[PDB]
Amino acid sequence: KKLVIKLSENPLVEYVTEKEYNEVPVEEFGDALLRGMGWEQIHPDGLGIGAKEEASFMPVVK
Amino acid sequence: RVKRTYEVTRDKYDYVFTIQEARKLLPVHQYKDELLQEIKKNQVLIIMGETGSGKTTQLPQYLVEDGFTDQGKLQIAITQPRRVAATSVAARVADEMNVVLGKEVGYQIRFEDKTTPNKTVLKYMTDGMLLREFLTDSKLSKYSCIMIDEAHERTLATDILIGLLKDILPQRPTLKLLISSATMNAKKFSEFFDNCPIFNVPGRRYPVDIHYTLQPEANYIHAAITTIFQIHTTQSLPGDILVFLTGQEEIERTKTKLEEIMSKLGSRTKQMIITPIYANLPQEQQLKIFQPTPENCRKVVLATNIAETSLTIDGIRYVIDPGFVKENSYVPSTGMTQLLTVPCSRASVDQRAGRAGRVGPGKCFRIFTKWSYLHELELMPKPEITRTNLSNTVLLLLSLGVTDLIKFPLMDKPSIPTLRKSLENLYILGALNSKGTITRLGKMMCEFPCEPEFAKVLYTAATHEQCQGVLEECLTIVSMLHETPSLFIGQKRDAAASVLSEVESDHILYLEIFNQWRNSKFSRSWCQDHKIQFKTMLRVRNIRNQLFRCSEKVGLVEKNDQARMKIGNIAGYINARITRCFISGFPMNIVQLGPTGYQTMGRSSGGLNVSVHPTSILFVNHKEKAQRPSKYVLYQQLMLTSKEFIRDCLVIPKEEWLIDMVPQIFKDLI
Ligand SMILES: Nc1ncnc2c1ncn2[C@@H]1O[C@H](COP(=O)(O)OP(=O)(O)O)[C@@H](O)[C@H]1O
Ligand SMILES: [Mg+2]
Repeated sequence: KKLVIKLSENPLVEYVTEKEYNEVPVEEFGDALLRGMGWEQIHPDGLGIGAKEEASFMPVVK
Repeated sequence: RVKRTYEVTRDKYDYVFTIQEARKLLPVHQYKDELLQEIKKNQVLIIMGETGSGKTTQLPQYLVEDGFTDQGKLQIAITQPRRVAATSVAARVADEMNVVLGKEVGYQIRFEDKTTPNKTVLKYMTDGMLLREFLTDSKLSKYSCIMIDEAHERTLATDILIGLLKDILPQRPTLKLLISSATMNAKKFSEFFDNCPIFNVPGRRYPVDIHYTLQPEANYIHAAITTIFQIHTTQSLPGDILVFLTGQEEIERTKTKLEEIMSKLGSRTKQMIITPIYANLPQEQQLKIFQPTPENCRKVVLATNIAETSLTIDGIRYVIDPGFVKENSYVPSTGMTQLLTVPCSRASVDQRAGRAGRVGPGKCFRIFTKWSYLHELELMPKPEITRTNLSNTVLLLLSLGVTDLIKFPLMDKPSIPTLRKSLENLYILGALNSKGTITRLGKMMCEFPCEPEFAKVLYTAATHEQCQGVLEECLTIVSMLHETPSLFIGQKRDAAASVLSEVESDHILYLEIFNQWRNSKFSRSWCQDHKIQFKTMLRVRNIRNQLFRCSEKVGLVEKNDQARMKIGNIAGYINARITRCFISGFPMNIVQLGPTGYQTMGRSSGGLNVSVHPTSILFVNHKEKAQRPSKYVLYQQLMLTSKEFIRDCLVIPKEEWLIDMVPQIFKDLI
């Protein structure tokens, strides 16, 4: 029911297969590899720390 | 001491209607005899010092003068997390060694290496680059000594370098590796290397007065600009200001605002020298930040976290600290990485305050209250291996023969949900077989100096039967995506309207800019007329030249040429084939249009209600043109500032292109 894949602890493979994705699904692949191994916020624009249209910031007075 | 608490606008402002002698003053020079004896006794050594002690510059020079390089036969590798810190400090050591750069002292970053084979003695590298050196040479046999610098930063590439070098130390008895970091608790490093001795360099530092706001600030950027002026007008020279900003986008907005006010002040206010420091800073700008400031002038340095630990600017007397770090966060359950800016920990803010205390007693200004420092800030930083995609890491470890991958010794182990999603990503990309062995595609992806998702796009364009023959267009677009923030002067829509009247997506626009620049014989005059930075496009041409050499060694160029003869591409068919290549390379970054808005397709990801970023041309078309929004959008970057934003947006008009290119995901989703 739950398959196990052991890695080759050490001829080419061009594409994977159009069928190995059906024999081994994507979500089942990551679970099967781990069993062989053994195992089985928002910050607005420039807002300060701790606080909760442009009006150009000129702190300069005539 | 309690007077430290200050108020912004303190009161607006008026406008009328031998290099060898300096090396001996460094603190590491007095400990030079004791330290070189300790390196000869012990194979591994942790060297602790204050930032600016001289350990990055003088320690490689001390090893060469002692004779560790062995007449130039053996090279010395120095490891940097930052790219700017690799290039700029190598320029300093070349000046001190009196050699020209790239001949006896060189650097190596991913797209440019200034290194000659026989003559180069000590080389400064990015931490990612020494990982790639394992694929060619597993023992690192050419190096006599390796120095992992800035190890307290705890980046991802540093952590695997500590893990990989741990295995090789029984194999090589003549390799000595030095860990150098700031004065942080190195007991964790010493436990990993089997009770390694730690050397501490005492640092001469002066006390810093640390200032806090009364209340939290609505805009820290406006508070930081005002703090520069109250230092500039009411204090006495010489004192240089160091400002810590999050990213290069906020630095350039701050710099043009700060230049705008100094033009209004004019003759009355003293001359301000504004030098930016950020991640993709050009090489000619990096010399500007280390120049000694003239008399009657104040230097105001606008920097990211590079100035915190990696490099020191001489003469800093004032530090302004907002307290944010922009970082990449990866969540394993949702399966995506975001660029988000967070409040940084207590240890990093204390590291930023120490920069004012180098040359004399200094002042540190913090835009956050003391109550938002005792309780609202974490105590230490979380390492990068806790939040990273790890798809590139696992593919590199399987190439080197790390089969077990959970008994591989690391200082901090990666989590099982992160490691599972990393294995599933390589299986989707086709880099990993269903039997689990690395395939011919996965060995190919390690060859390129890019992420494995970009190597899939270049493989698909040369090989895949629906997409075959658009490798030359894909090498252009991938090269443009590395240099995207530095492309445009001014707003992007003004430069986009000049090069081509109607563009659908960002990827096609980046193709059209480089082609018209190539048709103009790479003219500098073309870029000023069309408002693209010319210095950026010279780097993009450098990236394309490096990727084209790697495509020839794989054999994609020869398969491209046979394909281009057979197909006979028409310009309507080319943009369809470019779209399908990026679907196969980035299948997780697809967004479906919904009733509320754009929404992530992944069933683990769910509905996030992502919006299009305003810099993208897809936002420009929806505001101005009457075109309906596309149902499927592919993005390169995800960013969180008050809502999630996507940059570098591609348009997918057809639903079946998702199913045809990557059926293993989108058969269930569609
Ligand atoms: N590119 C450069 N140009 C000029 N001076 C530099 C450069 N890089 C470093 N320095 C100087 O050399 C000294 C050594 O600094 P460094 O070794 O980088 O600090 P650390 O000991 O924290 O690694 C510093 O005082 C710095 O001012
Ligand atoms: Mg250093």
